[PDB]
Amino acid sequence: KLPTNLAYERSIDPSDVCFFVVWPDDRKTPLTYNSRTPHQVDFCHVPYGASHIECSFSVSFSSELRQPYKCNSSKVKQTLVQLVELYETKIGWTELATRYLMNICNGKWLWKNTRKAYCWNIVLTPWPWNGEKVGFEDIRTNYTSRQDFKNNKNWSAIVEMIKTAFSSTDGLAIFEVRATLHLPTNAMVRPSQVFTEKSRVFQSTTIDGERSPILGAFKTGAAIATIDDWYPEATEPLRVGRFGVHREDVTCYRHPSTGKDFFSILQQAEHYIEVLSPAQETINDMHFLMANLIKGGMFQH
Amino acid sequence: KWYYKTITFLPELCNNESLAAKCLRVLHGFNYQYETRNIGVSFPLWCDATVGKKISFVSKNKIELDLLLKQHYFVQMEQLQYFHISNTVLVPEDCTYVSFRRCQSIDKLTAAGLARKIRRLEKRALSRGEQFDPSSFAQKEHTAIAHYHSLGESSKQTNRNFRLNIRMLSEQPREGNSIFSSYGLSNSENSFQPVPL
Amino acid sequence: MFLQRPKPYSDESLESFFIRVANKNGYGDVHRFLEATKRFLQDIDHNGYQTFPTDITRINPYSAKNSSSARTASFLKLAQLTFNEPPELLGLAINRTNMKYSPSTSAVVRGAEVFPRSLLRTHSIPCCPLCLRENGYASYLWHFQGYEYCHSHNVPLITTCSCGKEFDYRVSEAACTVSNWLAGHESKPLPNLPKSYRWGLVHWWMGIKDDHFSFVQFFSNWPRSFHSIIEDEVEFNLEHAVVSTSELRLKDLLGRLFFGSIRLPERNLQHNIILGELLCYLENRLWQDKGLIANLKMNALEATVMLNCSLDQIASMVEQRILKPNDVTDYLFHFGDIFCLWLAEFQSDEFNRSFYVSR
Amino acid sequence: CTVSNWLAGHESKPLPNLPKSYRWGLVHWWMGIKDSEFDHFSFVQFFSNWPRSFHSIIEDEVEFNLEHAVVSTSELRLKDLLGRLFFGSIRLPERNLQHNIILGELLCYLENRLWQDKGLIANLKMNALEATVMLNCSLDQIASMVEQRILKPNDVTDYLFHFGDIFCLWLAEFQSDEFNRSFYVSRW
Repeated sequence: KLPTNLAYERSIDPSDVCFFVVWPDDRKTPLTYNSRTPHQVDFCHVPYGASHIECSFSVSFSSELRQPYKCNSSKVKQTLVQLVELYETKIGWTELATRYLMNICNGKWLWKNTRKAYCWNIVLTPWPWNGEKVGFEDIRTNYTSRQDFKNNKNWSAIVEMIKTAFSSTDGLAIFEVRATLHLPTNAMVRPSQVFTEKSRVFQSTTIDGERSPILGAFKTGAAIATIDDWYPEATEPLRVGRFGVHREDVTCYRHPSTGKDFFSILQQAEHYIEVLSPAQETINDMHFLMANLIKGGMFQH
Repeated sequence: KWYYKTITFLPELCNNESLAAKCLRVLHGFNYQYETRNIGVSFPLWCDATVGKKISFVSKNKIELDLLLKQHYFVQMEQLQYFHISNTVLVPEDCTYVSFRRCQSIDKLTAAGLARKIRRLEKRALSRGEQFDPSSFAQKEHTAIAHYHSLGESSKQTNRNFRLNIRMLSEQPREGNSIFSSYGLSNSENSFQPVPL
Repeated sequence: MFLQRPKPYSDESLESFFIRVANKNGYGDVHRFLEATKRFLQDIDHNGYQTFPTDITRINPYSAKNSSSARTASFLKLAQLTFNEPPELLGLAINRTNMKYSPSTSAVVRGAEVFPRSLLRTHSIPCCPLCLRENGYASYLWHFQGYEYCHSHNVPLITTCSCGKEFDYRVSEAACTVSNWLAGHESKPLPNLPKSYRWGLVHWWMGIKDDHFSFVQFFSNWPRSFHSIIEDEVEFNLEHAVVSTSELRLKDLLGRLFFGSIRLPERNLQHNIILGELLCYLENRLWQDKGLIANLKMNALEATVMLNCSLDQIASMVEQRILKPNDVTDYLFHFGDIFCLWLAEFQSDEFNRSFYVSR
Repeated sequence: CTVSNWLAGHESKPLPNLPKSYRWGLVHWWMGIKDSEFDHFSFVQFFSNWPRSFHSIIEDEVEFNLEHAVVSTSELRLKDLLGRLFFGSIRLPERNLQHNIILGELLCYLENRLWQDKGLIANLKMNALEATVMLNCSLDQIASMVEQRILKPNDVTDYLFHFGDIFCLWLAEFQSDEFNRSFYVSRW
């Protein structure tokens, strides 16, 4: 098992985020910050007189989880091809597609910029699509649980077209996303920060000539992937990794002494063909196994 | 013929801002009961990073400096020996020579302070004509601020955590025959009065 | 803000407290207010909102490995600035503790009272209507409390009880004395010991037996039962000595009775009279023969359960020549000398000698 | 004559009545604070204005070492905010605070005064061995709290923990049937 060369490619493709300042006269400018001074400290705020703040990125749902990228062995080839093909039938792509979509819908990718906000609205723009712009208005007081989304006019088609994008070979689904944040006057905005191996240096880009912060493309890929609450006695959803690492406290769950990490389940691949040919925990760890093949990564020793 | 009251700031675990303010807040209660204008700033061990221990008190009428010194703070901090009284000595007339002045420019640089500013410029242009926008008001990218050793202070009347900003200027051998104010100054309405340290 | 009129009374397991504030003002289940609480925890001046739960269960503050210290801090401001007249909220929380028993069962504190083990049912429990609601269910033995013949498993149609499916766990004579004993009454045949010792000794009868009619036969002759069970088990395991014929070591002479009744859970001699009466029959007969009770082999590891040490005072006692050497893991010392220095230098006010016979 | 006739167990005067094993701890608490012999005249006077003049001396002493604090308003140990009030009323002889209500009202002040003045009480810095003194544990049990993450930090002697963190810790992990906090819910 694990024959020294195995790797997958990712299946979710988020981009950078861009901050624009809309004026009352329907004019949009890029949100620019200030620097203060080696030792350098940055400061960003909403300019006075502005209505609200806009954000736009894009994400794609492709099908690179059906076969690996390099495989080195035709016994780990047809085994992992059969697992993703049997999970499509007995379980279905419903429980994963709903969890990834809600973190796009409820503004989870706005990390700490929603605290002290009056109202924010999020508009999707799917493709391929015959119909209308999809809306999610006043999300704090209208959309809070899995059921408020299921009452929507356009939830049956956007849980769909991701389910086909994982099931059909050479599939594709692309979402444009836009959000408007009604923040109070002179409110602070929190973008991503440059690493600077040992403060608060912003990750910037050039939009229309002047510099503007981004809040990252690996930063917004972490927010969508927080769907993991199958580690034992789970209280909070974590980001999908091989050893269940939590960031705020520097512990990690999912440790190999427990027997619940990825490399002690991936070795057990032949065991799970038998049951799927059971709804207690043999399901609740394939949701962790499928969310690792959608993640990517080199799997080799 | 000035005096000086050298203090000693000993106990090795102590803040340099909260104790230089509270020894000045007990000076701030003064000049609201005995309204004088004569007591200065005079840090002997000012340095660049992490200002040191000693502060002093300088005046020419030079008997209120002991009247200020017994005002329910050294009579309240006496036994657990944080500080001690100096020897009340005439200042020798050849020494180093600095000046302490409130800058107050730094306070109107922070992003809340510039929104505090362009709010005021909105209303005082009530003589009409143009219809201006707040779009053409910005701080650009670059303000290089080295060091100013801020001193935080709570307001007397209300609950505001305001702050002071005073730096070093050492020249000009003749201004200010003891024309200080409530906090001790070299900027406002009188002179740029230097200090003999 | 301003949850109108917190009403309630005592004797509740905290789960209907959120249900009683759910049935007011018109609200579905508890997912809304339960999100609006954790939204208010996500609101101003708070740091631990991420682990406050989501479902019908798990409001319990021992259900997480490490959000126990976060759940009580969550429950701190969940009573003060959200209620007019902040009620008795804190103390209702069924927490966990550091205590154990002698058969190595996890102790669990409600407000002052200890259940035998944190295992009991946790699911598929009976329930009776026309209260709001109970404290004592989801446990082993708490059935009726005065009104009987109420099991109420819902094989017939939906919505028999009129609450609205919030708590409502239902899917599609010697028992009355012990039920009044565990709920709290006078109970004249029973010696009126508190509920930490009530549930503390139900498992002590469950541990030695491995049964309500078999329960009360040990309590109908309570000044005779413990004295009779100690005299017929002491004649057992006497011909099976290990050294030659006598001077029997540890674990073979009363290794089950003495290691099963100590600190269950609190070391009080006023109420837990088991500890005083086992000390009576073992030490009303101090020197019977040469090597019968006192002259035996004992270890210092099983001596700190009475001496209240943490293997740090032994390095200052045996070198000061109180306990004479006749070493951590050997059966070295004797029971008569260790117990007497306990009585001479390790007493207390409630864990002491002046509570058992003579009364 | 007053402090004589409620020592042998006589339950008749409005001086407070304890199981009189605990009463000698109340006698020993009076000598530790005053740093003198066991006074009798002010001992009657202090319990005649009970519990009204108790919380005033608590308030006047936490005002004392905070007005005359040496370091700052933050980054402080619990010394010089509770210096002699906390370390001098722990074990007399046991923390069963229904009996010794000098800890039942001290830990009442520690409950109702946590999160005011921007967390002025919740940023008192503690070391590891104060949990062994207060919460009745050992140094090896603190290391079990760190490895399984129940206590969250931010060596024995170094000052690393926090006050609102540790007050809600012992209501969840370190609460025994004798050492409860519910014993004074009808006193405040």
